[PDB]
Amino acid sequence: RDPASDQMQHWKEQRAAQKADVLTTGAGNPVGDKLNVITVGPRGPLLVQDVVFTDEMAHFDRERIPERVVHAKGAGAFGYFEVTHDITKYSKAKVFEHIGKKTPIAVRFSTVAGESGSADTVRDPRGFAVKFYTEDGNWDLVGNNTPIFFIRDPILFPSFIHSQKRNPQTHLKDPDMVWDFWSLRPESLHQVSFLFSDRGIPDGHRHMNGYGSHTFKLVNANGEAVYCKFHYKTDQGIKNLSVEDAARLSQEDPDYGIRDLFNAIATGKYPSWTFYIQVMTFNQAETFPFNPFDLTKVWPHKDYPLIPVGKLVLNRNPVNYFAEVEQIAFDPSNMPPGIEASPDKMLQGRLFAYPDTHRHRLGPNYLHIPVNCPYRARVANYQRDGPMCMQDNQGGAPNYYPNSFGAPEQQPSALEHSIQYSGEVRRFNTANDDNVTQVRAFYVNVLNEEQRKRLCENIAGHLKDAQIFIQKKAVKNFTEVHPDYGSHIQALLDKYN
Amino acid sequence: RDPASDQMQHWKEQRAAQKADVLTTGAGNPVGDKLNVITVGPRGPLLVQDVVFTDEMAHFDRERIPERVVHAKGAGAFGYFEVTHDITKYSKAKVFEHIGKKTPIAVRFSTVAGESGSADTVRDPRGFAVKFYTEDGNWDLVGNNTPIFFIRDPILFPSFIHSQKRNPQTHLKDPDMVWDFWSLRPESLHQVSFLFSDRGIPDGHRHMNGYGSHTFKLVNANGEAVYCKFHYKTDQGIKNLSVEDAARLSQEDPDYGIRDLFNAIATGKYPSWTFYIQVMTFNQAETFPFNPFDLTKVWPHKDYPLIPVGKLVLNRNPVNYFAEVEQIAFDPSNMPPGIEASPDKMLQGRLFAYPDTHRHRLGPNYLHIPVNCPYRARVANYQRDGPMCMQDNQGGAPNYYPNSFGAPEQQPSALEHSIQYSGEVRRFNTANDDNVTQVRAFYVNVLNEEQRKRLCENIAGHLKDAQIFIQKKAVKNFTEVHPDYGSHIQALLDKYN
Amino acid sequence: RDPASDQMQHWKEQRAAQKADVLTTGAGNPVGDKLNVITVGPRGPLLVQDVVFTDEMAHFDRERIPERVVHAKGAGAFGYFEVTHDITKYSKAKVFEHIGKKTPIAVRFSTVAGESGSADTVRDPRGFAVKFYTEDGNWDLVGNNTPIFFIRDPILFPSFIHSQKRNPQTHLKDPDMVWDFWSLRPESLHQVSFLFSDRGIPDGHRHMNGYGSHTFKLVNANGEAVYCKFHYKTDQGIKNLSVEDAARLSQEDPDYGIRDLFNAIATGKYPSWTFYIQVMTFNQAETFPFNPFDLTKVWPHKDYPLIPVGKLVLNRNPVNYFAEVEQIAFDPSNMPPGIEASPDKMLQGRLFAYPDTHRHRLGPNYLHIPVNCPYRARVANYQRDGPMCMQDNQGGAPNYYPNSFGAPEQQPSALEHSIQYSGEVRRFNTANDDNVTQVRAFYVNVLNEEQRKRLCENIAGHLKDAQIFIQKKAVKNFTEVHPDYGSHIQALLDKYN
Amino acid sequence: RDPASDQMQHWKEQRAAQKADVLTTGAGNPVGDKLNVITVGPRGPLLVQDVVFTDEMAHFDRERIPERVVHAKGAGAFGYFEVTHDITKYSKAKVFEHIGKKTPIAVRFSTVAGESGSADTVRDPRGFAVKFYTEDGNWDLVGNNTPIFFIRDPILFPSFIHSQKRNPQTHLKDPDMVWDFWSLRPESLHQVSFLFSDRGIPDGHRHMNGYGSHTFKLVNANGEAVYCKFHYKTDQGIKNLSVEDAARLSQEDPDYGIRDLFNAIATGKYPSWTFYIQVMTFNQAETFPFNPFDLTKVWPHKDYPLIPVGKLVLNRNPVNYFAEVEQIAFDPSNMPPGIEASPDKMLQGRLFAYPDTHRHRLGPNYLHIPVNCPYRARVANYQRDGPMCMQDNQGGAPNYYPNSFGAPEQQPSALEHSIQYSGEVRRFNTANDDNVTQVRAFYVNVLNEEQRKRLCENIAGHLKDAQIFIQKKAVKNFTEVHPDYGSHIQALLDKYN
Ligand SMILES: NC(=O)C1=CN([C@@H]2O[C@H](COP(=O)(O)OP(=O)(O)OC[C@H]3O[C@@H](n4cnc5c(N)ncnc54)[C@H](OP(=O)(O)O)[C@@H]3O)[C@@H](O)[C@H]2O)C=CC1
Repeated sequence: RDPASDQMQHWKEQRAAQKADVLTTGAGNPVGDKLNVITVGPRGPLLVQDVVFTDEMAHFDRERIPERVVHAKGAGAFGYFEVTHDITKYSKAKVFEHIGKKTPIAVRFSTVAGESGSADTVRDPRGFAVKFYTEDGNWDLVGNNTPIFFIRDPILFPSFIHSQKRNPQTHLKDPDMVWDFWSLRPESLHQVSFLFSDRGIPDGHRHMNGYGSHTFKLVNANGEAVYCKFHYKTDQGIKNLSVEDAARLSQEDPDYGIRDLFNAIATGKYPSWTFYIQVMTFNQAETFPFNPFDLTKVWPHKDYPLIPVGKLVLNRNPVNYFAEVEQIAFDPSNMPPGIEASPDKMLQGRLFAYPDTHRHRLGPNYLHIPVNCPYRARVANYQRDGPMCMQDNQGGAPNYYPNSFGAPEQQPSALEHSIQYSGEVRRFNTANDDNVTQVRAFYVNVLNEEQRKRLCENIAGHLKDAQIFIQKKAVKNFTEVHPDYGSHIQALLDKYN
Repeated sequence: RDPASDQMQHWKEQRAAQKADVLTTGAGNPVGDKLNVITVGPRGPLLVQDVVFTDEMAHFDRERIPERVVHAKGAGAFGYFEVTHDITKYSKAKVFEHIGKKTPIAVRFSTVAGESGSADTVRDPRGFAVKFYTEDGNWDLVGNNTPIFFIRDPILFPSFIHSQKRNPQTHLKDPDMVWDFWSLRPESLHQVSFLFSDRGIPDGHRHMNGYGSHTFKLVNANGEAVYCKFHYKTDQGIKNLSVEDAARLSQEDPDYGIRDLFNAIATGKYPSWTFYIQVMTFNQAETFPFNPFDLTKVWPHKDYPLIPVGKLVLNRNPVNYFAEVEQIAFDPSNMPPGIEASPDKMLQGRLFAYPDTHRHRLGPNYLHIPVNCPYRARVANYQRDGPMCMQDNQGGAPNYYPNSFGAPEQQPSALEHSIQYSGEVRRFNTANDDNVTQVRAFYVNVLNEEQRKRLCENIAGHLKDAQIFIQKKAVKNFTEVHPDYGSHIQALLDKYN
Repeated sequence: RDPASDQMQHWKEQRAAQKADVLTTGAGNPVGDKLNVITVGPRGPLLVQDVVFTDEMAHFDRERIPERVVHAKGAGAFGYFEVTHDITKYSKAKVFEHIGKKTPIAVRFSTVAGESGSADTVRDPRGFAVKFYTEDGNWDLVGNNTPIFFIRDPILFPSFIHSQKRNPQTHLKDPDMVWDFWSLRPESLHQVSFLFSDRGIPDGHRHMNGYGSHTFKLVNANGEAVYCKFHYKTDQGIKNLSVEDAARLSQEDPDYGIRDLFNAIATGKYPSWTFYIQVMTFNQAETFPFNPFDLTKVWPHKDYPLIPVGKLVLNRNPVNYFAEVEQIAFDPSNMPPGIEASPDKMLQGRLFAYPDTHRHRLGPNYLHIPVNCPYRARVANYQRDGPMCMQDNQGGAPNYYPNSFGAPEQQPSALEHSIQYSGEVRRFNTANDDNVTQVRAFYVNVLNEEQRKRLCENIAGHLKDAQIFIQKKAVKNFTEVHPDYGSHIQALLDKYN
Repeated sequence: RDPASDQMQHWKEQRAAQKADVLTTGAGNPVGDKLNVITVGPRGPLLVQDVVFTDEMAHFDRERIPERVVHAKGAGAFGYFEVTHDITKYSKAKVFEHIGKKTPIAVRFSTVAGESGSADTVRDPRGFAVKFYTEDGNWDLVGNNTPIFFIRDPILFPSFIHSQKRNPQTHLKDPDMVWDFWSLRPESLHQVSFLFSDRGIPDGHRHMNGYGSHTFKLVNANGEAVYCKFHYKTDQGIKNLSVEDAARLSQEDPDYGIRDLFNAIATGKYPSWTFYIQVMTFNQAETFPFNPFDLTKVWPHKDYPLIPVGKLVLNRNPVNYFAEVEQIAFDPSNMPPGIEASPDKMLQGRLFAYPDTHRHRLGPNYLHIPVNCPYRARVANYQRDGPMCMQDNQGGAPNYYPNSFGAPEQQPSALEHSIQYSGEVRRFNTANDDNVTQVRAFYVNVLNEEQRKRLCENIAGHLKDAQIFIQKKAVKNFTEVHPDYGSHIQALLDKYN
């Protein structure tokens, strides 16, 4: 049988020739029995003085923690990232120090929509989270499997998710809400084209690219800075499932992703991604036609060639799923000195948003869990006593700054980068930004005829459930994209209507 | 379209001719805009003084609460229970006071295994929770769709669930663990026969019976007591899905149950259950062949006729799903004066187990949520300040008992019932109890030939994934049940092997 | 006896001629007894089936919620705020709409240092929190009893509190940490003069002024804006305790504040504060000598006359202490359209800081507690399901924005005010700002000789416990203030040394 | 200066000749500065992209955990317990295995009434918690400084505490509630005599005895059992403060206990307690005049001589207060094989009560904190994933019992002890038990005349604040004790009245 099917047997194979341990309570008390409760005779009530039953049950009651607000489903792995090119001219970060550096990494694949226990094979953006344990602490690159996103305003992310998830009264999936929100916000027409294309349903998790999709800013040792995007493309080649094959797999194995990834890791065919960077200088950022920090826009390849940096390989399965996938925390705020944030609105939103949900779900001291703890660095600061602190709490060191008792002092070299902006502070409306150029280029340059047919078929198949006027608004936006696009969509609609 | 598909439209239909309200923050502050964040110019970073974005995001982060440890999936409804017979000779409870009493009820259907978001149509015991708002507070009847259960010892319930759920390392469903636990505990051979029979997959939720399955004890006004079981059978007739139809529906609509129940409630075809009681006197309990409080045994119909009491009808959908299904709490401990607990070990376990998980998941003051609050009675006790108390905290009344300031005093009439037991207090082993008689009667009396064929087919189809020696132990237990049973199972096994 | 001593008797006096209620469980089940547990005979163990004991104990275990990080001790009251002057030329807020408006208010007095249960009469800044239930939601004015504060940088507030509180290893109060932090940050020399003056220990809570101390910004109906400060001064006259009287009261009645305030409210002598505003125009803000938004600076009275607005009166005691003082939440972010935040760094910090601790301590839905709920307005937004939501969750309304189902839409009139700033975005150092002018004016103009003697005595009495070199640095800062000041401090020091 | 005054200096003395560390964020990111926030120019608002401020503030907000429901104030120490006599004839426990065994121990002193931050020197029972890290897991002996307690029924403990704590409406201490509850429950007259005697206020914490006060049961290797009580008496001699000295110290140093204990531990005068056992055989338990398991009764010394076992010495201060005193959990349920619970009602209540509050306050996985973790044993069981699990979660081992993959199996030798009880299961009333004999013996045998005078003075001084009829009921109970007692109390009363 497959490794995922012969897991516990392998455990018995590894733990041969050693005697089985003694079943004890949480507090090391060895127990008499765990196959019967204390009673008053054979047909009598229970006694409170049966402590083992009470302890076991009271710990069993609290086995669940709040699922993530988004990307609930998940499959994780561990590996090491390796450098192959010099980019020290761009960054000071110890992750790009020299050639031949092994940095431990954790990775997690997720589905933005599906809750804990849904069928994985569904038309939804896949999430690709990477965490590097750099010598200067952690770095979290939280990417999507698409180079863009539905919206460009952070204040709309809650509503968006509310539309993508179940109904408030019926508690069902409703295409009505999804298509209403999509038609009202035209800035999404691009991402929709990506979502309903052939690359919408990837082959498990080893056959899909991953994109940073955020305009980061690198600073060199000299203090100069350039804007950049991170990419990483698969070495196993892009592979995607037909709608019928995904439909069959959603019934056969609802968790095909986790099974495939685990079988591949236990088999020895180590999956690998190649790491690329797009670089842009400040003058180019000033002379770019669109807004160079808009999340819905991409950078054309011709004007911005890719630059190889390194590769990712995953060579370890999680010893336990819960402690290494359910309890892992990715903060886009964890950026080492050498990688800064930009004026990109969505990145600014995420910097504040992520740690709050991490404190709610895991616990106020989530940074002390061994999967999150930065063991390749040293933690020393003026954070103190919180709920469930598993460390020594840094002993009796002074806990106020500044002081005069030789306490930890700031590093003057890790200062941030400064750049001047001009204009009033107010609310700017961005609903008037371009939405039709890049999607048109994607339509008439990237796709062939058969893939256009499949795309229109998928969109019509998912859109046939909406109301009449939402359908009219959607097809109006699509004919705004291109006449052929809208005409095909509308034709298949009246075929379904 | 169907009501579940035309929900929000109906809302717009109900709220016609009234102007749309003003979008405000949590604290009633009317907002300027919710379509853009404060920036420093058009391409500048965000400001902290954008309070609305911070508030919205920080509330969006905490939208998830820990899912139930079991029975995560759910569909709820509201109705009223109505009496049609006099059982005042048996109970003092105000729910059975007289003929013509309308008691408000909440009901919830669930699946013991499937987490939040799985396909509903699966071979697993369905849970049937009812809550009566009796004039003397709440009463929670937490039943199964089968008259029995897998085990008879409460200390084994955690392990059982751990076997029924995902693997700890691979995080997949493993038939290995399930069948190992089932073969090691022969007391389950009965329930398995129920689970893998034709009634294992019911038709939505309106086509399945519900059973209390616990030996309760009723006490009259005179103080005399009799043991009893509660039943309630559907008026729409038993209906079940073929394995192929359930397989297709698990892909088409993963939430067929909620959809069907909601469409039926909104259509007007009010589903109804008939309420029956089995009664037994103390002498009968002393002269019963098996243990009359064993959870794996049933009471033969001939010796114990059914007694009609009333009917349940569901005539209201939840106004909001989360506040009326996600936040409802059923405690088998909430039993009004007139319905007592018995020496049944599993009922004793549940009495302590349920409130603990309810305090963990919802909150220490979960009894103040309008869906749980006993509005048909008066709450007055010496419970005080806790986290998030939404009530007046009963004002400045004395908070200690006893006192001399005319505070709430105990009701001397609601005393419990007392009965003497003989024998030492110790651990009794119950693994030597009968496991083969009732299952044999179920096999050779209840079933026809075709249903036997289907049962053996289903068991073999689910068991073909286990190891060799677990298969040998399972077929050994089955041949212990009956030779034909085991022979058919083994034949289909070597066909699959 | 005094009302605070004859509280519960009065309850018995109010509830005369009505029969005592029935003691019930949380779920309305009337109980048999609450003076003995179920046992197996007279000298036997307990039974689990004693549900009432389990429920009572399990609710008693969770009676504590995390105390506030600061201002733990507290005494609260309720009243109404009344207007007496027209300031509509300055603000649009419905709280200053016209003359003769009654706005319900809640107020709370606290001590920044002392934990829950310490002696109130101590040398520490007193906190004065007011909450108006304006027709456009809540407004929280969270003031101090001094017009200034120790620091001017928000990032230093944690360290500051850590110094003011107990030692990490010994868990005692240490003057060493306090005086080290004070000497290292000279910007505090002003507030210290206020803290160790005669007005440091007020007479209970009805004999102290209260100051907004934050530079707010008002906007009129025309859209023009002016900077302002809020003041409110007592009508009972400033009264302060001698160090010996406060020392005696700290032993006699550790809670003198709560007792005095409650006795005064129950006696009928309704305490009252007069509400004043300081106003400044943008040109004045540009031509001000110091930084007009510095928290350590005041505005000289001569150049900025006070403007009366209204008065506060407290005419109601809390019906229950816990539900009306322990569970009240003041957010400086709750500012109605008409009162904006300024570039004041500390106000910006507080806007983000307060709601986070409020979500941690109370609960994610703390805005649903009747003491915090804005009942004088209407809540309608796209916030949804959270832990322990006591409301109807706004029923089955659409939960995404924008939509096309006549949902709540933004109010275009409540837009914020915009003003341009020039200069790079970076870290500015403020440790070089003036610290000696206003403190010198306070010393040689405000105080007489005897009060100077008392101030120097108090500072020396509290400073005699520090190390030698911390003493040298403190007296160096004081001689930087003025030679006589430092010389007196040093003289009394060598007297104590 | 004293060690408690020269703590942090000593740290600087220990960390001489090493360079100060680098101040980093929780996630190892070294920081630029912590003395100023990011602004838009010198007088501009803050930016969200200042991550360090957000992280620091959000962690500072959650620095508080719910204080214990009782015994909030505390002072802790660490040491080792050493055996000096053979009691293997009585117990099998590895703590009493042989002579010369060093078992690590943690100890904590507390005050049952005073909240976190009150003056320690007050008339209230002191709590003495000891935790042994035995080779077979932890053992928690949670004793009082008196051999008795106020009540004998667990269901009354909440009400009792509610009376001892602050008023619900006024939030003050009220002698009315305390004396009403004491007069209504005469079973307390004994403990009151102990509480208001000279030994009510001990000299710090090194000058008071400690008593198990619970009737435990020991079982030998042979399986025979005997009832027992644990005692431990100080080697520094009983020392107590006069009411005037305690009054002065409550103003001078509110935390005299922690200061004294820490100074003594850092000075080298290692405090020591001598460990004694009272033993009783089953026949003696059957022929005892009173109820031998009543919490309000003691065992006369003459009939039951003390048996020395070992001594406790404290030779280590807590490295950090919070992680070693605020986060320590004592469960009277943690009893190694060899020390059992008895039919004592209060011990049965505590066995269930303690772990629930421990799960609420600390966290569902509180047994993983290094101060609570049983490092002298091995934990291996079927408890799994919970909130904030800091361990490896025992890797991919099977998580269900029983199984067939060589998993941890129960220890058949650690079985519990069984004994038969006779009589019905019901509610027995114990308010008719003797309350006057032992208190009379304590009065006329243990005390001299001067101590009687002091006792009556203290009781009158605390009782002068109650109502008239509560005073009459109290003096009636006291004259029930003895005529002279009541007459003295009443005389001093009319002197105060
Ligand atoms: N309360 C009880 O005692 C129950 C007993 N049984 C079975 O009846 C056996 C003999 O007791 P007896 O008094 O003769 O019961 P009866 O034969 O008198 O009554 C038959 C019962 O079996 C139910 N039943 C029939 N087919 C199925 C099925 N495929 N899945 C689930 N339930 C089914 C019937 O439901 P329906 O009412 O729709 O006919 C009915 O309740 C027992 O061994 C037990 O297995 C089953 C359920 C309840």
